[PDB]
Amino acid sequence: RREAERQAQAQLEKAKTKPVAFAVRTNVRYSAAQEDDVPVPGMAISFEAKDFLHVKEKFNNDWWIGRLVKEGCEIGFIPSPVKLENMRLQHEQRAK
Amino acid sequence: QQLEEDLKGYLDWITQ
Amino acid sequence: FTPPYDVVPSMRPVVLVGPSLKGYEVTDMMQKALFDFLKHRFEGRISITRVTADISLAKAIIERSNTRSSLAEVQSEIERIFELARTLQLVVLDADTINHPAQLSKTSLAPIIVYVKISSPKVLQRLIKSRHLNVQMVAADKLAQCPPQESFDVILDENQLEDACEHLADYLEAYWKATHPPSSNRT
Ligand SMILES: [Cl-]
Repeated sequence: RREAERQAQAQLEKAKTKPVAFAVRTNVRYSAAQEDDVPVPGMAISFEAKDFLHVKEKFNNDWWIGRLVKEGCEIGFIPSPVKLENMRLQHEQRAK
Repeated sequence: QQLEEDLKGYLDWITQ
Repeated sequence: FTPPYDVVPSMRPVVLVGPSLKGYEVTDMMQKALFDFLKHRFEGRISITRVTADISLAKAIIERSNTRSSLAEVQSEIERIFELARTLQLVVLDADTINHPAQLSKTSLAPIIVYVKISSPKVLQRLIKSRHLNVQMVAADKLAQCPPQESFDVILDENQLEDACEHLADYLEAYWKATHPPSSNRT
């Protein structure tokens, strides 16, 4: 169904109060698009290279939960390393 | 004169 | 729980560089006044720690160091820094061997670099004489050549200690807010 979206939004809310597991500095940019199939629409975290993210936990193989270290930015879904790689591969194929 | 106010500032900083 | 993400401390450690070289009185006393101020302005929210090990060395023959600071000791100190930041207290390093931001550029520390800048080399010279001159002038000059936007997170070019302190505090209060949203709940 689309109570998958419900459970994903509920996992997001539960994460808000959890500790920061680790922080990362990004080496690539991610500009979210609807076709990236985010667990909750509109809740992907985009970033530029050299931004900082606070990470709370792993949702699934394609998505982590965390936030940009920036005032007013809130918790959302961050692409996993595997998800970043699969987007880059799908783009390279489509471009050939 | 700007350099002289600079020096007094930094002398006071070091003293603190 | 090619890599797109590097793991860095949860609070970027603050490192002071300038006006000149550490270990000499002008730089040591100017930075000390700043550490003294942070200690009291951020009381209960800050950890200020001495780092004597040469964290500039942080990143089939075994890699070793040619100075007294070993790669194992450096690694131990990197892990101590990550752990000090884990609960999101502000972290400030009094790091003895870091006089230039390029020395931490290749580590995983991702520091906030605070550049304590004396704008005029003539003012720096007179300061030092008011108390090894040439190594001090070259170090200050090297700092002045860095591209400021990419190399430094904060530049304190104010000639009054009070004004340099409030500028640094304003920066660190904003970083605090960025790292602690309400929805989450020399020395
Ligand atoms: Cl070996």
